[PDB]
Amino acid sequence: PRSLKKGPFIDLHLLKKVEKAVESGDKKPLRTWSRRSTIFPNMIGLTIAVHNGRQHVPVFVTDEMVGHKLGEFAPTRTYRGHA
Amino acid sequence: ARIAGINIPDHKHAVIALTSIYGVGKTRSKAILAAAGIAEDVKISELSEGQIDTLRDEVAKFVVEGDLRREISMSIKRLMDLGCYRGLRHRRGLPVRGQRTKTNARTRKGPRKPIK
Amino acid sequence: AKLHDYYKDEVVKKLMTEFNYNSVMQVPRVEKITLNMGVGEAIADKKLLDNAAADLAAISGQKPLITKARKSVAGFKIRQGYPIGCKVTLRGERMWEFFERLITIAVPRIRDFRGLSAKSFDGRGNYSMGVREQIIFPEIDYDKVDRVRGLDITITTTAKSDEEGRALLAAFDFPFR
Amino acid sequence: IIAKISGDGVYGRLKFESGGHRVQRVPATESQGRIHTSACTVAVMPELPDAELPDINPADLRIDT
Amino acid sequence: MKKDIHPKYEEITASCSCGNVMKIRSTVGHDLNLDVCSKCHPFFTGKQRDVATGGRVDRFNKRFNI
Amino acid sequence: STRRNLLGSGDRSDRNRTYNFPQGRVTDHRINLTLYRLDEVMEGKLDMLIEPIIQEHQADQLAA
RNA sequence: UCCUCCUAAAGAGUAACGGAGGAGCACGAAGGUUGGCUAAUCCUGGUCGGACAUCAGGAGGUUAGUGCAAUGGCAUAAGCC
RNA sequence: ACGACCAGGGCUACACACGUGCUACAAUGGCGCAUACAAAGAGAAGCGACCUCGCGAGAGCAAGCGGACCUCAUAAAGUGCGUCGUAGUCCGGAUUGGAGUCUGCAACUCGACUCCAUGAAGUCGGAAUCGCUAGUAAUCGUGGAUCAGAAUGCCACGGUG
RNA sequence: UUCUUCUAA
RNA sequence: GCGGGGUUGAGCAGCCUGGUAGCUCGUCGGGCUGAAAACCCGAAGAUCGUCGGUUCAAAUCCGGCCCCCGCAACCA
Ligand SMILES: [Mg+2]
Ligand SMILES: [Mg+2]
Ligand SMILES: [Mg+2]
Ligand SMILES: [Mg+2]
Ligand SMILES: [Mg+2]
Ligand SMILES: [Mg+2]
Ligand SMILES: [Mg+2]
Ligand SMILES: [Mg+2]
Ligand SMILES: [Mg+2]
Ligand SMILES: [Mg+2]
Ligand SMILES: [Mg+2]
Ligand SMILES: [Mg+2]
Ligand SMILES: [Mg+2]
Ligand SMILES: [Mg+2]
Ligand SMILES: [Mg+2]
Ligand SMILES: [Mg+2]
Ligand SMILES: [Mg+2]
Ligand SMILES: [Mg+2]
Ligand SMILES: [Mg+2]
Ligand SMILES: [Mg+2]
Ligand SMILES: [Mg+2]
Ligand SMILES: [Mg+2]
Ligand SMILES: [Zn+2]
Repeated sequence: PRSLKKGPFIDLHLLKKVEKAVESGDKKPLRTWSRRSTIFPNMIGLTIAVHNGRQHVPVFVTDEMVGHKLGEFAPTRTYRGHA
Repeated sequence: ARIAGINIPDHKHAVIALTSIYGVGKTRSKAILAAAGIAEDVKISELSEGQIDTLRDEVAKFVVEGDLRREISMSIKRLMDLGCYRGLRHRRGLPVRGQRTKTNARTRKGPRKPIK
Repeated sequence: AKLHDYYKDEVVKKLMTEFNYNSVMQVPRVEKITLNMGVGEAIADKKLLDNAAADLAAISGQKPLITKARKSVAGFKIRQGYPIGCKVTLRGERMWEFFERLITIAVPRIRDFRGLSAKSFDGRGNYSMGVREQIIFPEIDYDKVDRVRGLDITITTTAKSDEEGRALLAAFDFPFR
Repeated sequence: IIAKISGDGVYGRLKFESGGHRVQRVPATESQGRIHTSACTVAVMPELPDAELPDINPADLRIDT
Repeated sequence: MKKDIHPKYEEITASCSCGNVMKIRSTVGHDLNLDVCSKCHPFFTGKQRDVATGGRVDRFNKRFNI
Repeated sequence: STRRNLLGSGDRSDRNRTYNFPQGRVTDHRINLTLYRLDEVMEGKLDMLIEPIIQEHQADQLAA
């Protein structure tokens, strides 16, 4: 996990989409390749799409997701079973 | 003989017999006995009830046998209902911390399951 | 008989108040507390039954009626006549002295106790519960025993409804919710 | 090996796999390292239905006692 | 009751860590010194503690300050 | 007498495909199809590689 | 060879290589008597308990029971201790 | 475009089979305090004392050294004393939940380490099979190259023997 | 004392 | 018409007065071998022919059946 003296990590181009989402009032999917971004409490209720190498999957950001990073909710290896 | 819900053994030394509580190991057991004044190399037999009743309030500061199994299970089921990566690792049966699953992930996956 | 003395001076006035009973004989009184250890794995030998009987003769101060199977079922490999579980029916003077020891001592000595239930009154006020281990009672010495027993406590009372047994036990501070 | 492949349009996709199938590979059974020319022969045939019960009809008969 | 079949039933002393000497009747016989009882069990204090549902933002803003 | 025509024989002479594992190609002597992608074929997907046979089989029938 | 039902036509009987099943035992109590008791099954609640042991009510009213086939019996019980 | 740039992803998957390894199953030991003895290397965007803070990983500040000078660096097994008394244990450490630190735009997929908790299998391993003739096998620690960080591998070095 | 075999460039 | 049989993939035991499944081979995983045999080692498998029934319980007991194996189907 990241240091606490640095603060949590989010990307600027995600931050200039969340504040755009809070202002102009949209339920639009914000598709974002930043899997490494810690969810901020203003991101709660934002339908944001997180890349998983191939496609985007909508992560409806619940309150219970604030500590965790966006890539935990967009799994990249699609596994079903060997038989 | 009885601390915090369970029946601690009576022949072991005090920093060893307290370890039976789900919630202390050896470092927190040395911190339980750090404020009860008890020398850490006495047995649970030949103690005092004035010492054992003092000893339970030391254990009552920290989270133990019944109360610790519930915060752990709430934290694991927190990951289940999120459906995060850590939650999928718990509800499939595979190791969560990113270990090897190609060879010898046996502690989560149980014994060997041959091809039918 | 402390709680029966406690029944006749505070419980009767409380239940006549909140239910508006006509007659004082209409109040729910408890009738019997039945202590079963149905030990179905006592078909192995006598000693899993006759010792578990004596673990209940310590809890309730009575020798238990070692009961037998009513019919024969074959999923359990028992026949009609095998002794399969011992019970104790407690009435009067030794009912309340048990019911004093139950709600005071034996209930807070349960490992991971968070409270009893309130959906456990068998439709007609008779509160039927059950405990997981026989050593919640101080009667059972922890050292001298060997097997994790378990009994189920069944309180039978003359409540016609279901809430009237739910309110009778709350008069004796019974740990529900 | 004979495998029945049950799916939609199996014969429309695998009727063009009839005939031989030559290989030229340095094999596993060859110990001098040389390369051998082998073959197999695949014959994809469809699932024709069963003949079913030919029930003799007592008007197509001629019974001589 | 019957004259033989029942065990020795005696009024005893049941003290606790809240000092409550309480005289019950029982088959234990000896002077009983309990550990927790109905007076000192946290069914009325600590059961609102032990659920630990918690909030997530109030934990997250606690770690640092913007 | 309908799988005898489909097999034909088993020798190296009556083939339809080859699989040259040194230079890694799958020819197809019905048309030409000398394409140098065999590890896509032998391991798996010939899904767009039965398809060129069907076009010239359609060309046997739309040119009728 | 014996027992039970039907064919047997409302007393008894009544045939067929007619339709159905049983018996060639058991029991020193499974007999005698006195005292007492009331079944199957299902819903609900309940430690391990599971569709089903035991336990607690309730429904139910003999669908249970009889050492066994079938019929006629049986609560005063012929059933159960 | 089979060339090229980028972003995220993959090489880190998991019904399983094998190879090479480390840590074990303990009493010739585990833990606790004390105390003795090395060799060989590395280092300037680097090695970083001392000092204060933190349970600890580490943080603040700042000497010294291109080094037989200063730093990394305390060698450990050992010896003395105490305890454990043959139990899945004061053996074992997997695994998991919190709570952290550091490196790095960035530790979710996937880093190492720390702290508290949890304490699986394992009680010396079937058929079989491997290494080794003397400072050897055995067991103990140390160092380096690679590297921002990331070894139980590799290449070196000594200690008991 | 038993102890077989190695297809085709 | 009367006997006997149906038991893992296959060839078969055992069903004993009902409480419970055995073998040879085949199969799986390792071992040996340059590799495949042979051999060594670890293994797993059954809803006991079908559908009813009687018993608390049926592979076993009873009744009917579908195949299969025999035997007898004759005096005219
Ligand atoms: Mg512990
Ligand atoms: Mg008549
Ligand atoms: Mg007549
Ligand atoms: Mg009789
Ligand atoms: Mg009578
Ligand atoms: Mg009689
Ligand atoms: Mg890239
Ligand atoms: Mg790789
Ligand atoms: Mg292995
Ligand atoms: Mg020692
Ligand atoms: Mg240890
Ligand atoms: Mg370095
Ligand atoms: Mg310090
Ligand atoms: Mg030492
Ligand atoms: Mg041992
Ligand atoms: Mg630890
Ligand atoms: Mg074990
Ligand atoms: Mg030599
Ligand atoms: Mg490095
Ligand atoms: Mg041959
Ligand atoms: Mg072989
Ligand atoms: Mg059977
Ligand atoms: Zn108290």
